[PDB]
Amino acid sequence: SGAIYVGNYRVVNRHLATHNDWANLVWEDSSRDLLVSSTTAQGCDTIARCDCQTGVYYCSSRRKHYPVSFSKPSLIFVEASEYYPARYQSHLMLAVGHSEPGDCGGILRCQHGVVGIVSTGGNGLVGFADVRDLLWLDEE
Ligand SMILES: CC(C)(C)c1ccccc1NC(=O)N1CCC[C@H](C(N)=O)C1
Ligand SMILES: [Zn+2]
Repeated sequence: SGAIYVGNYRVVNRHLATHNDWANLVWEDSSRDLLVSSTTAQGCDTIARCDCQTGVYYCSSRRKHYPVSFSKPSLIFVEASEYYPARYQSHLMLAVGHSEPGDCGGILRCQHGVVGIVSTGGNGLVGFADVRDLLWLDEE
């Protein structure tokens, strides 16, 4: 589990969104595994607006933050799961790192701010849903 809290927005994995998230919906995209809901309190996270391909992510199944090198956002095949049919997931970045299903939502960050959240895993790989192109998260 986990979320990004920027401005009056809460950014979560679409597959882990709550009923309250759906009842306060701002935007959602199944192809990216992202959902954004509105919040009453202002958040403290800032979004990175950069070209970094190195950073640090939080792994809840180890209670540890790991440095990683990750690929640029791309269209990657994600096999059918308990949450989606077999499809291509867009804006996904891959790295070598530990992950388990419950690790989804952990933040990936660089020196500029939050880059994305854990969205896929298994086999010693971890995939992150990029949020750096979502410029509207910085306003309203
Ligand atoms: C062993 C699995 C379950 C693959 C796994 C292991 C470790 C971490 C996560 C996951 N889960 C996963 O990658 N899925 C299921 C949830 C939705 C994901 C998506 N964005 O389409 C794809
Ligand atoms: Zn950066």
